[PDB]
Amino acid sequence: KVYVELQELVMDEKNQELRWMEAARWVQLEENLGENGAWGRPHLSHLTFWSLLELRRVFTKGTVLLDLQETSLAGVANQLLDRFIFEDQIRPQDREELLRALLLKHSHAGELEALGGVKPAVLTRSGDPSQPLLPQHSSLETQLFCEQLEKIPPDSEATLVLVGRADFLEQPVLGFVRLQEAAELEAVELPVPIRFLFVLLGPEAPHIDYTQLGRAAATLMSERVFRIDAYMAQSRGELLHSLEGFLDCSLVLPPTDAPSEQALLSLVPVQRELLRRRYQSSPAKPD
Amino acid sequence: QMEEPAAHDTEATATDYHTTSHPGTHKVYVELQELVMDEKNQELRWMEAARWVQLEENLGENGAWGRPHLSHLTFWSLLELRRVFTKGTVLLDLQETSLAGVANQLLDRFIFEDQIRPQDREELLRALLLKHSHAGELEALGGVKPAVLTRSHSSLETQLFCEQILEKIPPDSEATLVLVGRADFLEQPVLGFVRLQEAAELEAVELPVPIRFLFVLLGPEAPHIDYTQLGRAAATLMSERVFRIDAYMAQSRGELLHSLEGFLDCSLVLPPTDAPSEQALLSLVPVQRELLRRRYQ
Repeated sequence: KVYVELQELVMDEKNQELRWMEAARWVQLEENLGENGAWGRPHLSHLTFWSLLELRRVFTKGTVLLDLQETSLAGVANQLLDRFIFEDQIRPQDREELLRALLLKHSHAGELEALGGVKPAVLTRSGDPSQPLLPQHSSLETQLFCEQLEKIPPDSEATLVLVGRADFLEQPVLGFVRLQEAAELEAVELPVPIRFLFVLLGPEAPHIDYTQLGRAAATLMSERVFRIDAYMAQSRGELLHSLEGFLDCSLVLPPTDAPSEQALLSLVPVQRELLRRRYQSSPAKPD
Repeated sequence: QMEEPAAHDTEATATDYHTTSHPGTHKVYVELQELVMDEKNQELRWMEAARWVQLEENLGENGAWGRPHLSHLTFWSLLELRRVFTKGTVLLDLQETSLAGVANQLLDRFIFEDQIRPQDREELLRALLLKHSHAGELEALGGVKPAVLTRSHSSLETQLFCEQILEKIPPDSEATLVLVGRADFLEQPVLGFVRLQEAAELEAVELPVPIRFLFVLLGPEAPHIDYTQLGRAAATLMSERVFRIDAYMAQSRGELLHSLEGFLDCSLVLPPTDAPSEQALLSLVPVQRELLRRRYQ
């Protein structure tokens, strides 16, 4: 089991300065950070349909930097932006703004009360942050679990997931990085080296909630089959195949007007069969 | 004649056909039928595969219905259902009383919308007007195997629920028929959605309740397209109250697409998790309750 941290590009209220603030963390269970400043109860990760659809869409044409010889957030950011421009994911005029955004201060829960709280933020063409234009949706996880680290193994490696909204982008863009040597970065406070980096940038678009996109990416990284495939991935095709299997073994629950546990517990064999299908291909065995 | 006009995408007089009758509230019975071949005669026929009353029952390969279960969907089923519904062909308030009339009007609209070629129409009409057999006749037919329509592994639900009606159906209930088949001569998958002007007892397809809606899902073998799962997704869509209300009140394809997108907004995905099954399922109860808090208000 590994540690996955999700940070969202947000702006504070006391200075109106945009920075990175952690929104959720995974050590095989998901925890979320509330507006009060404390972590909610741990819970199993549940994903929206649109988050997984968009994650697949941005992954299929995603920019992958496997076995990258970088040991700094600045170096990873520079290499990722160069490969973004190389693959026509972004434009060369966007590089300066995206580099300024990626290297911003990464804040954590211990300084949320030191600030005046954080607000959703969109990175604008200039050096100033704007406010989102689309209607806001308060996170389901924060409403359900928040309104109320010793399990990290000593020989584990971390994953950092960065989600940000920048209106000066034609399309959402996914950047996946696997470092050659797991290194500790200034972004992550916990003394665990980072092996993987997820970077999700894009403009405001319908059916795309970047917090849920980062939740889907972090849940994918927290899955053992995909993580083992990600360590062994030599190309974007293998990661895509692992994502396809992850979606193959997913279970979609439609809305209903009369939910009951007796009907829901009838899906126990389906969940068991999907888990068995997921683990039949991996070297690992279900825990 | 010499002229071969192209379809004109115009809805300038669409509101001239929007009825002023407020639709009534009906509970739904959904039946999924699949295009199959029987070993006794090698005859193509439509066979009942699953039905929806309150839960889902699937028909096993013994002619007996399986355990009732909650309707789970695959991710690919909903993705491809949205894809084919975006380009879907709709016939809303269709004044037909036979399956032949519905099929002919649907194929005419298919050709008008360039969904199928004019050389596909006769074979599709033959397929849609085949015999619709039901579970009682399965023993007399000596089994049934899936078939693919030509121009000339077992399913998860059966594996997990089938290996081992009129009392339940509410009185003022109308039927939804979902027809699913594979046609190797089609270029792309096509969706047909039909809401009849009034419910009808089609002599071609006898059902416990009159048919109001028809789902037609045909297409070739394409990746990530399981037509049985696509039919199950359409049936679960019709079984849900909000989409059913919108489908009764829909006047264009856009309203149906908006309802389907809201349905997907309120859909929750459980990833493959290593947790025990009962805890993994029961973790979905408060999340789904908070997600559906405003949908049914």
